[PDB]
Amino acid sequence: EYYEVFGEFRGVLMDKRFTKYWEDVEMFLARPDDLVIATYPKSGTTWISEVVYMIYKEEDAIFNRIPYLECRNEDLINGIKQLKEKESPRIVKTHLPPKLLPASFWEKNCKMIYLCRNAKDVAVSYYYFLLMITSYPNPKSFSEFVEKFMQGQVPYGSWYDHVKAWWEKSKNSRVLFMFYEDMKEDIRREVVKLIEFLERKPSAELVDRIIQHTSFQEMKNNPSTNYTMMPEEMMNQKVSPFMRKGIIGDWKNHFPEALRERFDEHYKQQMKDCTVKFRM
Amino acid sequence: EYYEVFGEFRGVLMDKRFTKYWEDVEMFLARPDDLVIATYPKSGTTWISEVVYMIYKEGDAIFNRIPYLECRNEDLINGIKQLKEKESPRIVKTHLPPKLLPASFWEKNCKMIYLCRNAKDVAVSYYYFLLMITSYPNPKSFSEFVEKFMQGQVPYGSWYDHVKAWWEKSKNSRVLFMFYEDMKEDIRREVVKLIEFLERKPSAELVDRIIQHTSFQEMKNNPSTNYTMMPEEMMNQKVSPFMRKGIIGDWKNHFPEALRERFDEHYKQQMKDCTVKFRME
Ligand SMILES: Nc1ncnc2c1ncn2[C@@H]1O[C@H](COP(=O)(O)O)[C@@H](OP(=O)(O)O)[C@H]1O
Ligand SMILES: Nc1ncnc2c1ncn2[C@@H]1O[C@H](COP(=O)(O)O)[C@@H](OP(=O)(O)O)[C@H]1O
Ligand SMILES: C[C@]12CC[C@@H]3c4ccc(O)cc4CC[C@H]3[C@@H]1CC[C@@H]2O
Ligand SMILES: C[C@]12CC[C@@H]3c4ccc(O)cc4CC[C@H]3[C@@H]1CC[C@@H]2O
Repeated sequence: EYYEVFGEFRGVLMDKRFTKYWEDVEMFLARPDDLVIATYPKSGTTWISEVVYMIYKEEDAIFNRIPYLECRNEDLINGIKQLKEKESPRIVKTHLPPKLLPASFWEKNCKMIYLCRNAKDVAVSYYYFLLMITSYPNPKSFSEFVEKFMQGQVPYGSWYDHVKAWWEKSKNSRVLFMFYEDMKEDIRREVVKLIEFLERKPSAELVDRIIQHTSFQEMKNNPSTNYTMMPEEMMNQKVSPFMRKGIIGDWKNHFPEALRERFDEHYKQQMKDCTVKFRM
Repeated sequence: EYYEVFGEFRGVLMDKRFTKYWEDVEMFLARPDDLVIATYPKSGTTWISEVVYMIYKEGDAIFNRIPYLECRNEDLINGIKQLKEKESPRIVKTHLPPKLLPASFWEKNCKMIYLCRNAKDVAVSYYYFLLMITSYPNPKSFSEFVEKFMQGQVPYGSWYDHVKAWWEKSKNSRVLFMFYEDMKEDIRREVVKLIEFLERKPSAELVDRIIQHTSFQEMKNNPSTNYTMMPEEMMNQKVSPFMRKGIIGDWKNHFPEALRERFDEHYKQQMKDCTVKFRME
């Protein structure tokens, strides 16, 4: 059952396998040069993760090169253990809201990159992800999933609270805030911005290489990034592939008119006092 | 389909996920002090693995403490990688027949322990294991599974060829040959023998600690050894538990009379000239 798999932890709905040993995450020891990549699920984490890795490097699965902090499935999968054995400088992936991130990261003043995507398109991507994950109950319908999304009753909680809290943290010059739609409409600009934030020289050669290797077509056929290195028993891509469409606007093919009006109205009430600038 | 999952490799039927990157196994680098624990599937590997580990520690999931050499599932599970990162002295688990084991192990003259169990009881245990593994097609019936077993058309091939080849290897004083039924009927004797082979003192305190910790009842309740640390999506124990019965003679509850006669007759022709001494039961 849905609520046998997921349960509220400190006001955030979470996969119980990731909170059973919460102590390991809360007491995590950060290093001054650690870099944190944070996102709400299905906002382009894999895309920006590969861009940053390439920058660091001017085959092994991406989930091995950049460990997923809080991911845990008893003794078979353990992100914390992977990080303890990782040589510096480490790149750390996470989907946690600011109130749940290990305090050591703030204490040590580590650099961080937060990426977001428009809410309607995130909901479409998340719906298919639940179908893909074998141990996650399939929603009875897209609409039923959207009602849960609006209530923040999906893994990692409310998208609204997630974006608002990370936007506030981005007041800090060491926390970079970025958008999926900006990477889609002006990739060269976003890559140069990332190279500069990480204190490196943006050369035409480096910038072109990254733009070339990180296209959706490129990443969909790279076994290291398309998640085919992860067993079908856990993630069945026969049901739905990880690199699905990679576009802006798929909400137009899933949201009936009545539902869209209610969602957009709800969005307004939620994001009233937030200054974040999403692309038109 | 059965043969979409399994394929013959150098005359041995194998899970294709374990042979896709065979080069990683063939070129494996052994160390002089490595210890190899080899068995045909479902013969008591987990039981003897825990006994040996306890000996090393003189009184974390078992698949992490003692890596399964050839086990591989793309980038999620990789026994070779685990071993490269393991501090010595390493304990290595494997289900491979002698002709498929990495040659480096023979070149370095490493010590090894081989364990076997009577064929009829192994077939019963193996049948339930296929039901347990989610990605393995469930046999249509026990009899159909037995026909495949007699033909060597099950993962890791012919049980007959496996036992005969390892028995020949045991001529070497550094390769110990043992039986599941001997551990069941005379555990203290078998434990003292293992402590001595690994060059340690079989004190009364030590022997007694091992015997109590490795009973079927204890291990069935120990999350480290009962394979509950492995996701149900891969191994569903709701279908059949890993620590199933742990007895001698369950074949009597599965083999119809007609089938048993044919199996035993076939066994005779396969093992006619083998001097191996199985226990009377
Ligand atoms: N190089 C790339 N360019 C564009 N979209 C990409 C991409 N790599 C991944 N994506 C998209 O990012 C989403 C997955 O996000 P995450 O990595 O956070 O889980 C998917 O969205 P869609 O389901 O809409 O296709 C996927 O197709
Ligand atoms: N401490 C113990 N004592 C007796 N049998 C044990 C045991 N631990 C495991 N077993 C048995 O060993 C078999 C599993 O073997 P392996 O470890 O090689 O996969 C199972 O046989 P059954 O299915 O007949 O019960 C299991 O119950
Ligand atoms: C860890 C699992 C595989 C990886 C899955 C994943 C992988 C990547 C990601 O960004 C989010 C998630 C959420 C659910 C995870 C799954 C829960 C059960 C499964 O074993
Ligand atoms: C590696 C798997 C889990 C562990 C299983 C195992 C575990 C222990 C063992 O002695 C043999 C086997 C054979 C099949 C394996 C399975 C094949 C698919 C699954 O992911």
